[PDB]
Amino acid sequence: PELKKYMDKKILLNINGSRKVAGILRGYDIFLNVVLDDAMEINGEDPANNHQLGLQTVIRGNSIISLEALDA
Amino acid sequence: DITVHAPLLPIVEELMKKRRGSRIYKTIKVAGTPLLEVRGQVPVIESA
Amino acid sequence: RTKLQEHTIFTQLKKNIPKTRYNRDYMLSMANIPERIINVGVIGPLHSGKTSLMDLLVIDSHKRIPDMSKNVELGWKPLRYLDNLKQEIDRGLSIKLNGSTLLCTDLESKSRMINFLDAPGHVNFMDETAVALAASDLVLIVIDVVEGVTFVVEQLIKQSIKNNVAMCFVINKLDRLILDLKLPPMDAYLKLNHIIANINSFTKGNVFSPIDNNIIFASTKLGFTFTIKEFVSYYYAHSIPSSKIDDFTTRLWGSVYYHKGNFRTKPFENVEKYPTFVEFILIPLYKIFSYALSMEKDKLKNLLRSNFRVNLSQEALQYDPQPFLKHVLQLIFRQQTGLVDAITRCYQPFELFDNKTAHLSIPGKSTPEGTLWAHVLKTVDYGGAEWSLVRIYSGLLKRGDTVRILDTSQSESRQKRQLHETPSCEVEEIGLLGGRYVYPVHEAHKGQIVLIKGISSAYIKSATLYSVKSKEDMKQLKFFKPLDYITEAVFKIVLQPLLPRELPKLLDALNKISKYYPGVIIKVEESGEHVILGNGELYMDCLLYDLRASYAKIEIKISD
Amino acid sequence: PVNPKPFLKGLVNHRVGVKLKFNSTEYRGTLVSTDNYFNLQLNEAEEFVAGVSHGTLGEIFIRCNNVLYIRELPN
Amino acid sequence: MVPPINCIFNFLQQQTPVTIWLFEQIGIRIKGKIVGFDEFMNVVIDEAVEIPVEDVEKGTPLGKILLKGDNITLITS
Amino acid sequence: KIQVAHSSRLANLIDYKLRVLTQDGRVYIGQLMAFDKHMNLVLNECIEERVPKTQLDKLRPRTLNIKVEKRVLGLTILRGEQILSTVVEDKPL
Amino acid sequence: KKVNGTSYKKWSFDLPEMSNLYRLSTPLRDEVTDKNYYYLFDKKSFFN
Amino acid sequence: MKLVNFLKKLRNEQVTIELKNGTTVWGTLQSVSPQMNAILTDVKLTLPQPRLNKLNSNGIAMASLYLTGGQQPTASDNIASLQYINIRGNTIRQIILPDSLNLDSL
Amino acid sequence: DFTLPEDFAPLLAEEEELILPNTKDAMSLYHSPFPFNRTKGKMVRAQDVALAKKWFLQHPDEEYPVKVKVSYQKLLKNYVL
Amino acid sequence: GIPVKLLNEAQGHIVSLELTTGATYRGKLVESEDSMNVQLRDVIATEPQGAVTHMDQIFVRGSQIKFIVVPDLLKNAPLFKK
Amino acid sequence: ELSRAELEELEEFEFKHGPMSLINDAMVTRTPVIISLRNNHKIIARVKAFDRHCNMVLENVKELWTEKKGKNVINRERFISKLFLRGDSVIVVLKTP
RNA sequence: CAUCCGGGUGUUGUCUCCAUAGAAACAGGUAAAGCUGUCCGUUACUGUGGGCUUGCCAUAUUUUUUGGAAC
Ligand SMILES: Nc1nc2c(ncn2[C@@H]2O[C@H](COP(=O)(O)OP(=O)(O)OP(=O)(O)O)[C@@H](O)[C@H]2O)c(=O)[nH]1
Ligand SMILES: [Mg+2]
Repeated sequence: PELKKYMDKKILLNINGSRKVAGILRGYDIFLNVVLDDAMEINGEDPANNHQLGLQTVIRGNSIISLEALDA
Repeated sequence: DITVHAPLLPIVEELMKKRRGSRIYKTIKVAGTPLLEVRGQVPVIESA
Repeated sequence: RTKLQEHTIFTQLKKNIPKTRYNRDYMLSMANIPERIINVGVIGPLHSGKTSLMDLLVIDSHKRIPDMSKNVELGWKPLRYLDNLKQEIDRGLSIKLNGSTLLCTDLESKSRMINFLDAPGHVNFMDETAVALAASDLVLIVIDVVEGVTFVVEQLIKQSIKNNVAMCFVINKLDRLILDLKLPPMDAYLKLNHIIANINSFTKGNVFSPIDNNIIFASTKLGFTFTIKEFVSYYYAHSIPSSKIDDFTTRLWGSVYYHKGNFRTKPFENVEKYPTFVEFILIPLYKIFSYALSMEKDKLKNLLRSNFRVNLSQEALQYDPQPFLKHVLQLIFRQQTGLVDAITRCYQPFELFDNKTAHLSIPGKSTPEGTLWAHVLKTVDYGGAEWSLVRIYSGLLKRGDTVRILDTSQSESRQKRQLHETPSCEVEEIGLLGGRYVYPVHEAHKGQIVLIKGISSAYIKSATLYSVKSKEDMKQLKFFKPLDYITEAVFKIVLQPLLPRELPKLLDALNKISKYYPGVIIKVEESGEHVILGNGELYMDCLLYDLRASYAKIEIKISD
Repeated sequence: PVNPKPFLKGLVNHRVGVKLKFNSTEYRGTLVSTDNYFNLQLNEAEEFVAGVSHGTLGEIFIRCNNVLYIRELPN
Repeated sequence: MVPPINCIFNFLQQQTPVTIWLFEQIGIRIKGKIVGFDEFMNVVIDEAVEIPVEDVEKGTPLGKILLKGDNITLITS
Repeated sequence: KIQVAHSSRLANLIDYKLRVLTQDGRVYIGQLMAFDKHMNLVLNECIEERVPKTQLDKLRPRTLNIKVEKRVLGLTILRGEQILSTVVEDKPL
Repeated sequence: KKVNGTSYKKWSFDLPEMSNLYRLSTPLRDEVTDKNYYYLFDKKSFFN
Repeated sequence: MKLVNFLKKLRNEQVTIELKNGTTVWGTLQSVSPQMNAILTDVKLTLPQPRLNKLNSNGIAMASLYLTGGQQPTASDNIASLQYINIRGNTIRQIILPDSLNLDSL
Repeated sequence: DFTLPEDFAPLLAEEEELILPNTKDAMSLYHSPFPFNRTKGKMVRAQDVALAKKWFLQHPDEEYPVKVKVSYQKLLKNYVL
Repeated sequence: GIPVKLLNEAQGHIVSLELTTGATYRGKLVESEDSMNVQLRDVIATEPQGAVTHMDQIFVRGSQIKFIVVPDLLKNAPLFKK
Repeated sequence: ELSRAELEELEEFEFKHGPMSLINDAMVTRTPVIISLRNNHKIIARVKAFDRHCNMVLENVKELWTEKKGKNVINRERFISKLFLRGDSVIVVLKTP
């Protein structure tokens, strides 16, 4: 699970459904369960339609499709 | 750096006395072998 | 016909360049990818077996080598492939830097192009070792069990740490514990522990041990190398559940003891035990040696079939003791893939390439890939002509391209001018380093080491090779430093032609000596005599032989 | 701090409700047995679809992969 | 570095209220407190309420539930 | 048309031209180079063929021709999880 | 099995035989195994 | 434990299989693997026409059935016939067994 | 803690002994010069076995008198030529 | 086995992914795992709708990959030998 | 973890005490179960065996399922004699009175 | 620069000792011989039995084989 290169960057994250979320990655495991920070549901046009989710958020790994390091 | 069988160290130190300015500083007992590693110095003009 | 027997064994005919077992075009096809090239410097003390280690890697790469006699196939004599100068063949000694480019494969079946450079082991040829360190990403430090970590090994470790290269250690000549010193296996394990502990004493922070596969055990006379990971992969992984393999691997070193499926960190009470490495690794090796030398052949082949799944042919069973021992060990230890896996796992570019480049150049930001940028490490006499050994650090180089060459002795002032003019050359021919041949190519890419035939007149000892497309590229250009040859030349000879008529021939030859021998200093007195400085007496013997026999080919008087 | 398998072990002989992943279906019934894979056996069950009580049933076995959640009903 | 399961435990011990997202079933999220956690990320939720996808007004209470790990997309603060 | 022996296993079909179905109703056609525990497949000189929705309705029950689309792919690894069924099209030539 | 045939051209022994012949050969066999013994007392040094 | 080894007994029977996608597969059973991967010969594939006519669900199944390479022009109800097929074990829903089999022995 | 099957054992553990009775002789033969490091070969002519040659290729015993020493030296001369 | 080894022997080349969701990605394979997770760089991307974009670097979970396209050169790589 | 023989006896214990014992009672009693399948088909059959995965060899099968033609909705009623059934397709088993 | 005492390998012939199932029945042909053809023994689909070059033997609970399906 070679996520180390991303482990404190801002990551956008495709998830089951079609519902992008995004946040600063904070940790991962052998299943790709991910924990991430400043978490935002990226529903659409940002100034009203997205939603900030909370101080902590964690994903069950099977639900991730793919992820992108928008801040490299 | 000199590698020699241990019972022949007298010959090596005699040679280091015959050459001018040469000195031996340390002897390493090479573990598990009959060898010694003998560390020293000799001037380059004396090294021929 | 041009003939080269007077100077070197070398393949002049392309039809006789040996056939690789792998497809060679496939190796070129991955030269475009920097992540697939590793440059390996095989360094180590005198007579450590470095050329023999290379002989292993060469033989396993090729189908048939024309220079193989039956004495070498059967293992009576070493091949000594990279020691191909006549002078090296006669002295029994690596004198000059040689190498090969080989497609190599790890225990996971992934392939790399590996460039190996085989540094001379004799202490007075440390200039070549410095060139090897400059060129290499990783270094195999070969040491033999008997003398172990000597002061020469200490300085090689220190220079490797200075040069920002990944160290990996080959503990060679394990047969000399078994056959020469005749140690019982527990004492041999203690010997290996003393060696590995001494290695760790000088590698400042980094830890070396076999379970980390930074240690390789070898006997390049008897044709084998292995790592713990390699041995458990071949002969224990099939007999335990697959989830257990790495944890079983982790326990095959140190103060670990075993009994009937259970492990301890102390010996068992009711039966006296050796450690896990002795039980599972070293005693089987000792038993292979003993039984191959002294067991009845039919019982031996039954044992080998039951244990190692290796069949012995009828012709192999007729072999003499040392060829038979080599044959059995080579059947057991399988083509050096655990050495390639150690090389693969020990080097990470992310931590080292920036530091290496910042050591050999000034520190700064990365080179833009639109520019060609390369380090011309030395001039080499190779076959019927001289070449330049070059590492391409960025960009691409094409055959026939017009390229600019700056000698490293001008780098400091030019760089100061950057912060507040260069000759140019055509790259006539490009060829991969192949030991006893040069394999021509049309391209060379980032991370690759290759020979180049045109640029050799624009510098003496080393150079920066570059090509640019914008003046802003020139403003961002970095120049490689003059290279740190590890030993300073202090052994002096005064030199004069026998007949003064022949002075110009000597001038040409001395230019050639200064080019080919990196560490030699040549200067001319106001007396009209020539002064050569070298590392020591063998070094001077070698270069004076070159003067008399190949380059000046005149009679030369010399002082004491 | 009750863990999931101890919780279901505690719920035995209680009247639970189980909503499935499919067909908007919920079964309500007395929990009889449970295993390591969280398969369920229920007794005197009733089928609810979208909250409409279709009919009562005898013994029931619900396969583990079909359930969304399990809950204790008021008792 | 915080391991994900240790973050789930840091929801558990602090007894903090959280909202959970279902797997493929888009139209619901569930709010409550994490009472239990698991090796397979099954969770026991107390004072649980399912809420549509928008807010607490339209939700309906579930009581104490065990929510099987196969359906958890997110856990959120 | 091809016929293959009742000797059952996929291991005998190396270098045969398979046509391989997937859960999404395309078919991949290529020479089998290797196979795996999970039935991951490697197909050389591979072609994906696919029925667009424009003529998917011509398969409804009533001399017949379907203008299926075809796509070139290079040395595909197919994820076994997606593979629906496998049929043999040609022997090694 | 020890000799090719009565033309008496090739031979092949076992370890017990070669050990016995080596042991008998003690007067007339060479016993200088150390190759460094011949330093400056070998063919090519005599040539030089 | 036992029931994949039950299927392994059934070699050379003219078994009949319904895949999860709904297509029905008649054929001669050559092998069943321990992962339930089944090999058939002298095989006929079919989709039943009361199911088939709803395009929205059955488009995938129909497209797969045609692209086998064995669908002749529709004499009736989208039949295909091929000499050999390998079927992934996960894809099976039902296997209709031969009427003459003595299950009580197994 | 970690464990492995109870019948798991190292390679060549069925053969109890490391040193066979002939191993000492095999080790002695391995290091010997030619022909004793071999176990097969070609027949040579009897006149081609140079029995005395190995003596004068080596340094004589230092106590020997002058006639013996010059004999050694002259035989070396013949060999070199 | 060979297919995972081929995906490792593909690292450093340009590969094309297609996913279960119907997206397609084409780019240089930086790293791949035995689980078929992959990382791509300088990635051309395509939506299920057929809309096209570009992105710097991506990671993909193995389970969601439908197939991977590999450069034709690799048919003669040493992986396939007996 | 546990030894092979212990796992064998554990499987027997699970079949008798666990939730699967509803199917076991019907199998031993030779009385027909009702099984709602994943594709909304309902099998009615007599069980002859089952395993850990809830696969089950069935005999005496009847198989109800329903179809719709526009506004109309209709039932289909296939009969089968001997049938293997892959366990993943099972929603919920009943035991009839 | 030669001579002499010797040596390796390959092919063909010859000599010595020791052998036999068979369709060694018949035709074409080369620097040679199945070099080539008609032909003969049995085996390609199973029941008892040896070996391995494989799989179960090691997997229902997130990355493949025990269905987020069904509409
Ligand atoms: N006993 C034993 N001898 C070896 C082994 N490996 C090499 N040798 C011998 O060691 C001597 C040196 O061989 P090389 O291969 O040239 O060693 P090197 O490291 O290249 O030494 P340099 O020429 O100075 O570079 C030779 O006589 C070899 O036959 C070994 O594993 N065991
Ligand atoms: Mg050397």
